[PDB]
Amino acid sequence: LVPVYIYSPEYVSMCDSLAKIPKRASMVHSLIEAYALHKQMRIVKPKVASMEEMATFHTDAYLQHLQKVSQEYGLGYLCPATEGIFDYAAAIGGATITAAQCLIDGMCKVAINWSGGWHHAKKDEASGFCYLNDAVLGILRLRRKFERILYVDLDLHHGDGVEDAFSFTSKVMTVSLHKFSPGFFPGTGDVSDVGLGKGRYYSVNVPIQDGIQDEKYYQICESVLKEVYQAFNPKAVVLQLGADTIAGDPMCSFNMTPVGIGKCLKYILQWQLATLILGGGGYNLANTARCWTYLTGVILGKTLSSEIPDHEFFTAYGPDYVLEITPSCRPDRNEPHRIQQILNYIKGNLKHVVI
Ligand SMILES: CN(C)c1ccc(C(=O)NCCCCCCC(=O)NO)cc1
Ligand SMILES: [K+]
Ligand SMILES: [K+]
Ligand SMILES: [Mn+2]
Repeated sequence: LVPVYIYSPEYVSMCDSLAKIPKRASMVHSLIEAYALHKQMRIVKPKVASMEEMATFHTDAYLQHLQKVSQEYGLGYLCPATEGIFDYAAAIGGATITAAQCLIDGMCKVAINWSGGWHHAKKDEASGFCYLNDAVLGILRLRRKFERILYVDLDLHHGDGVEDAFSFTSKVMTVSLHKFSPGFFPGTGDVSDVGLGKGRYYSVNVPIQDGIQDEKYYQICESVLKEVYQAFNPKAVVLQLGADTIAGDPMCSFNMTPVGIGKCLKYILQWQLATLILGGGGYNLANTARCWTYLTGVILGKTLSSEIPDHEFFTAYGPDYVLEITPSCRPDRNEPHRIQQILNYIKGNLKHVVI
């Protein structure tokens, strides 16, 4: 059946308020609409997460504080307590939950929430602009139906909050590809990070250096997810597709285009598992929309016109007004020997995973 697209006017207005990515949610949706892709999906209005829904992961003390400061726990430079942040958080939490529920009822095989992917938040602390971990909330919901969940995080940053939540269990494997460099947030996720306790070997991390491009990135991601699929035999997938890897992002780290990320998405989609799709970082707002629109076409098996259609944010796509993103000339700092070393470490780790 058709992919579920989580959307409502009210939800977009709320997400548009997020101080770090103002109007991004509108840019993404309206570009998707301009390409007419919403006509090929099923539109589902997200529900707002309740206190008890949020507490399936977050502590009651954290949530009540979140609510309080919202009225007027890690809430500093990166997570300042501004007005209404509790409600924005509940909205995005509720949207990802709703996408998880759609997948449970076999309503669809793919459900999309581009405004989710808040991977840094911990049970009792905001972190890295994330005030609530919607991905954790969605994974926990999927656990009602699906015995083993694979979480793949292709954001520029290590998916630490989701990894930490599931660090001690073998029911959820987390796989993050990310920049790993001294001084680079959040600082965790070296290849030696494999989880803890009964969850040992059920976290995978691929530390990557600046300048990686589509070919090498896909080679890495394919080699890893092939071994992971073979060992772990997931029954459902949650996929975080933060677009702060894309050439032209203020993070100025990776040198990806949406085509490379699309090949990673295609590879996952061929498994034909229930797959919950999330956004994440993405700070060149027009490139982020270009990326997730392209990825939405990949999901629908549609090839999109190169020319950006006229729509509300048309002027954001000047001077060239095309959907494709050109790589920068920044050096690729990934030595082939080091990448091979990393992949061999992971190959080894995954031999312990036996279902
Ligand atoms: C000089 N100075 C005072 C500072 C230096 C570095 C940071 C920083 O990197 N902070 C981390 C920003 C959060 C990054 C995570 C966002 C994301 O895209 N996650 O996926 C801040 C201030
Ligand atoms: K990541
Ligand atoms: K785990
Ligand atoms: Mn990021």
